[PDB]
This record gives sequence, structure tokens and C-alpha cells, in this order.
Amino acid sequence: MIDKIFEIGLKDIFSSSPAEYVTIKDALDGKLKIRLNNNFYHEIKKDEVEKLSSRIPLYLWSLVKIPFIFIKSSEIGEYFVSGEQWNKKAISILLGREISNVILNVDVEKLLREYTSLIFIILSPTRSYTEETELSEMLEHHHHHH
Repeated sequence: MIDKIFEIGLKDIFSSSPAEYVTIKDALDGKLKIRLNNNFYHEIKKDEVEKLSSRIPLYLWSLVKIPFIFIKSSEIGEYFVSGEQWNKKAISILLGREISNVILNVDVEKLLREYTSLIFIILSPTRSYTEETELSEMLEHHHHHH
């Protein structure tokens, strides 16, 4: 509890991850800047929030705290929907997927194209650098989907 040595292992991993969030209601309020764990700031596009709030039920606006975090599976094209149950319920309604834990890579990519600034993906560099994968994919003009 009040014990020294909090450990720094996962800190560097989730350093680029949001340390604070805003609701959909807050983003419409003009809170478009969230702080990361490494204290940097990422601005959220209000335009992407407005198209979001046009599709997600009113109740969830002050419940869902954006950005949405998706943890990528260590080797699989499945992403673990992270956040509160409201975030996960949002994803359930936006995709038509029942969120148990993961959604498919295609579903995440839909969401990425639909709402880019609202999403943080914790990439697993365990199985291919997804950024290098992106180049390799566009070379063959496709994106591996299943």
C-alpha cells in the first residue's frame, strides 16, 4: 500500500497511453486534449466525436471516457477492448459485436478509419511491428483481414 518501489516495467510500455480521459460529453464541451502517462498531450478531434455521438446513445455520452484503448493480442489479429463497460458497450453498438474481450482486426480498422483520434492501440511488437506491417500491406495493396 504505502510501499516503496512501484516498479517501472509497464510504465515505459504504457507511457504513450492516456493517463486521463474525457467523456464524449466533455469532448463536445471542448475538452479535446488528454494527457498521456509520459505527460505528453494528444488532441482529440471534435469532429470525430460529433459523428460518434450521432451513433452512440445519449446515456453513454458522460459514461464513455475516450480515447478508447485496444490492447492488441500478442500474436493474433484480435484486440482487447479496454476502458470501462460503457466504452465496451459503445464498441458493441458501433460494430454490432458482442464484446466479450476482443474484436477482430477488421473491426478495429473500421473504427480507426471512422474515428482515428479517439483510439489508442497498444501494439504488441511481439509478433511483427504493426507499423512495418502497414507498409508491407500497402505494397501488396491489401490489409490482411479475417
